[PDB]
Amino acid sequence: MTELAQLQASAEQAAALLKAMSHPKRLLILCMLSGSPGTSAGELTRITGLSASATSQHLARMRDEGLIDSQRDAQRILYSIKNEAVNAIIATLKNVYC
Amino acid sequence: MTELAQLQASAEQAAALLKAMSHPKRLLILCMLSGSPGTSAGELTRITGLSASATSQHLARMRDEGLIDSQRDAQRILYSIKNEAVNAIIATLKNVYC
Repeated sequence: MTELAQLQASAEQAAALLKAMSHPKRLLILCMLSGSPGTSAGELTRITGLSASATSQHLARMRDEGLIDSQRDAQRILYSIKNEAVNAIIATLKNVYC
Repeated sequence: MTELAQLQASAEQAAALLKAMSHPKRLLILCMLSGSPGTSAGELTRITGLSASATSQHLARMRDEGLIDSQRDAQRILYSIKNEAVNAIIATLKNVYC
């Protein structure tokens, strides 16, 4: 009950975060962005081994869900982690799987 | 890149774990179960606000996904957290949202 009392008001938000992270290729992308100032789509396509279009869909959806944001200039678009909760969950997963 | 290198071989299992936890009522269940092994379906039903049947389906699925285990006798089935990664994620969600 203490634990439940702690977290229940935030349960739909937490579950939503976990759901948006619950795809292995989104984890790879979130891992590469974590701690990075701005990574391009082309770089993320290489690390995930997805098509460019799949990479771009993952990115467009992740931004709309509030996980990541993007910085644009005349030449390109770069992505970064927006939601610090993502970085917290990535560090835990590290501590679990290593 | 380091995060990517540590976790990438685990990303499919990591995603699966997050996906199994990515329901608000499943989070309340896992919170209630923290520290409190051997909890019955009827108590969990009462705290999720779900039907008895819906609770038991969530429980069966989380057991199948390795998150919880169960103990059964002639009278009742009781549930407890099995995967300590659950406790890790719960504790991070607490730090993030509380």
